[PDB]
Amino acid sequence: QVQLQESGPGLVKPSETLSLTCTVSGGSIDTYYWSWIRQTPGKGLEWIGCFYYSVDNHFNPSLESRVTISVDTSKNQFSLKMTSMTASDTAVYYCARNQPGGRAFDYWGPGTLVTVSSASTKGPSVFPLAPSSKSTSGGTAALGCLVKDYFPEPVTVSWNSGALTSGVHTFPAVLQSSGLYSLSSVVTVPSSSLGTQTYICNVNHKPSNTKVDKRVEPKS
Amino acid sequence: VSYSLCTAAFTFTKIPAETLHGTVTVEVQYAGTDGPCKVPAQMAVDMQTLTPVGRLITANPVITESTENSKMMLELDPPFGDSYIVIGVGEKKITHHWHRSG
Amino acid sequence: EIVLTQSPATLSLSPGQRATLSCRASQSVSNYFAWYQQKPGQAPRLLIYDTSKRATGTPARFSGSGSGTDFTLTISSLEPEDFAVYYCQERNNWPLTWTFGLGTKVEIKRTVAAPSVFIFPPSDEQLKSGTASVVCLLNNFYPREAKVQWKVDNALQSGNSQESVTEQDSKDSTYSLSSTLTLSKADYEKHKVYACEVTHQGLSSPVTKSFNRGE
Repeated sequence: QVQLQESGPGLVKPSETLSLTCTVSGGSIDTYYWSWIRQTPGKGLEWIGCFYYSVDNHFNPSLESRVTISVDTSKNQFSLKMTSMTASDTAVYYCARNQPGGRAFDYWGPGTLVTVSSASTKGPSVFPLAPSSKSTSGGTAALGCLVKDYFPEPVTVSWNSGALTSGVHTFPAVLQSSGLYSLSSVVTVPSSSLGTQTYICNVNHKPSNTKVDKRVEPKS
Repeated sequence: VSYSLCTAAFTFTKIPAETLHGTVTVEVQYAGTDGPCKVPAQMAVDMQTLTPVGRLITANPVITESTENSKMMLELDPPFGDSYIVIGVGEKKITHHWHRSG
Repeated sequence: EIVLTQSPATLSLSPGQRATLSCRASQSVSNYFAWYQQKPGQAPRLLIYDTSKRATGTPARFSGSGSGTDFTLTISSLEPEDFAVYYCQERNNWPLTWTFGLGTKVEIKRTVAAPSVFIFPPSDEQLKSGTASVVCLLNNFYPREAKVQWKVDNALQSGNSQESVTEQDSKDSTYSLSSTLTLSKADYEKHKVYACEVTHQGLSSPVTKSFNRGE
């Protein structure tokens, strides 16, 4: 029914102010309670605050002095503002609807990741993991893309613009000694298709506006 | 103590009665479990604007319990002429046409 | 405010078994608790609300019960796609605040699956930048435990590789693992045999996949 979508900066400098926006479809935000919630891979799920339009706000007591809301009923958007960001505030941030007449949250946005760091944004390099015969196992050839040396998280990876879904494995990025992330995405495909089928990984790194493809071709 | 606004559907359990004072008493049933919460209740002549008219006689109506389908009574002071009792928010809010003169 | 304690932390069960997840609150508020299902990389999804009601789209094998200070989520007959973290949640009244437990992770037992193994040399593109990365891939294996070690000309490596594991597949409940060995172009060009060495319960001994610079 209701859908929500977060948008935010991806990266925030220490002690600067985070700003996030939620765009909602399927329901007018001038009715019912709407919330901001966050989740650190570290300390679980944490409710930040809510508003009922033209009635009141409520805020998590531990965060209240740092937090401000805004509502634009003409754009069906509302916003979060949180001052004095530190490394502790690195988290996935969600907008969500409070269940009308309930105690829960019934619809959630997909979540936007916020990294608090003074490191600069860097787009990835995209290298092919080529299929040969040293990648033929389980009746299958494997091929991939190496998405290397970017900051901050995240990157998204699809295959053949999303037409290729079966046998795809996109792995959790690792953080290297250099402080840049590195991630791999592989697909398992039939050997007999390597000369009769094109495989392109599509890579998006929003903080650097990176929209790149890499055709992945056989080895020799 | 800060209450949130009740956001579930209400229904009249009985047709609103007129008092000998010229006020109207209402009993509603509340479908929510977000109690404790504050009851949206007012009179209106314009349903586009929902500008409050008259007076609420009940000092701050609250549903005091999370218990689903709990019942509550409130009293309203309607203005002269035609108006609407209006309870709850959203597409499910309920109204009752009223007329008063004296 | 109120503290929600969930137990056990983790749960590993075979499909078809009955899963029972506990949520205990430090003090009682309302009898209407919610549960969320979170699958990897996705937002939490409302599963059960008001203790026993199913959200839209919640399969019937999910049910909820409890009252006062003790609430339970029951998966009557477990399915591979029920791999997830499950959170209980309640609303404090005074002060008004929404509180979650730290979650129960449900893992799905299955038979031992020995991995497919693939090795990828560095792209010529990467070599132009001055570094060289070698990727070892372990595909569709179970259980998660696995050791990938890198050997360059039969010399074990340390401090120049990193590993990553997918979450459990929601269909066949296996894992996959990616390991990257990164050297400078200069070191890489001074050696021949790049071996990836895999240890797993389904293998008789460590298994090697390798290539020679010059294929």
